[PDB]
Amino acid sequence: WIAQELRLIGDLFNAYYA
Amino acid sequence: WIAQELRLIGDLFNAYYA
Amino acid sequence: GPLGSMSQSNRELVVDFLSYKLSQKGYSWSQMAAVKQALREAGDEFELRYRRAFSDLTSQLHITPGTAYQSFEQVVNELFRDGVNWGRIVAFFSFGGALCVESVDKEMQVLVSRIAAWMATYLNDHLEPWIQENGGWDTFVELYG
Amino acid sequence: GPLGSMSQSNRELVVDFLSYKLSQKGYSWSQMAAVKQALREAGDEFELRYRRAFSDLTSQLHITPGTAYQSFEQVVNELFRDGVNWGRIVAFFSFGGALCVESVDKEMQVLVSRIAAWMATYLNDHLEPWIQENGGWDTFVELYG
Repeated sequence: WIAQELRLIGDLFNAYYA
Repeated sequence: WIAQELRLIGDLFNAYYA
Repeated sequence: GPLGSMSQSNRELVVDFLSYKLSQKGYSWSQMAAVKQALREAGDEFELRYRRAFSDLTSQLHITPGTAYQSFEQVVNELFRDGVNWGRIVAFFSFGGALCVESVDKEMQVLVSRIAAWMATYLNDHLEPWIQENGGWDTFVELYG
Repeated sequence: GPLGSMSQSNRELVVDFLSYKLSQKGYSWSQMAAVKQALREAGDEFELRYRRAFSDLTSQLHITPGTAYQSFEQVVNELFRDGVNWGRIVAFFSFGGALCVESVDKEMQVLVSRIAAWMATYLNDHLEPWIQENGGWDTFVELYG
C-alpha cells in the first residue's frame, strides 16, 4: 500500500545518489 | 553611491507593496 | 522575557536570512545549516521526480486525529522493516511533510506539532544508530547536497 | 551535552523540514516561521526585480576585514538617514547577504559572523522602534508575504 510505494521510490532514489 | 542606489530601489520596492 | 525574546528573535531572523543567501551561492552558515538545506533539496527532488507515485500514496491518506498516530507508525515501521538507507530517510521526511500539510488542509492543525514529535522520536531512537554507523549527516550532505 | 545536542539537533531538522513543506503550500509552522519566509521571499523578489541595480552597487563593494565595519555602517546609516520603511529594511537584509557572500568569495569567512552581529544590533537598536510603531513583523508578513 502507501508504505510499499514509499519504500519503492525511496529505494529508487537511494540507488541514484548513494 | 552604493547607499544611494540601495535606497532608490528600496523605495521603489516599498511603493509597490506598501 | 519579552525584551530578551525580541532580541533573540531578531538575531535568528538575521541568521536565517544570511543562511539562505549563502546557500543560494553554494555556501553554508554552518554544518547544521548545510544539513537542513540538503534535506530540503532532497525532499524537493524526491517529491518532484516521483510526483505521480508520491501524489498517489498520499492521496490514500485519510487521517483523523484519533487514527493519525497509528497511520504514521504503521507506515514508518513498514518503510524501515527491512532496512534503513538515505533514500528511505528522505521518504520518511517527505511522508511527514505530507501528513502535516494534509492535517492543516483538513483543519486538524493540532496534529502538526504531534507529527513533528513522533518524527523526532523515531529519528532519535530508530534511525540515529544507522545514521551514526554510516558517516552521520555529514555523509548525507556529501551524497545529496 | 553531546547526547542532548544530538537530540535537539534532530528535533530542529524535523521542524525545519516541516516548516519548509508547510510554506510550499502557503501554511506556516509558526508566526516566526512566517516572518522568516516572508523575508526570504521579499529578499529574492527585491534581488530579482532590481537585479541590474543590485549587482551594480554590490560590484562596487571592495571589502577587507579592516574596512568591513566602516563599509557596513556607512552604507546602512545612509540607507536610513531620512527614514525607515519596509522596502529599506528588505534592502538592509539584502545588502547584508551580499556582504556575507562576497566575504566568503574572498576567503574572509570570519566576517560572516561579524556581519550577522552588526545587523542584529542595528535591527535591535535602530530599526525595532519603527517596526513596533508600524504594526510589527506581523504587518510585514501581511504586506510582503
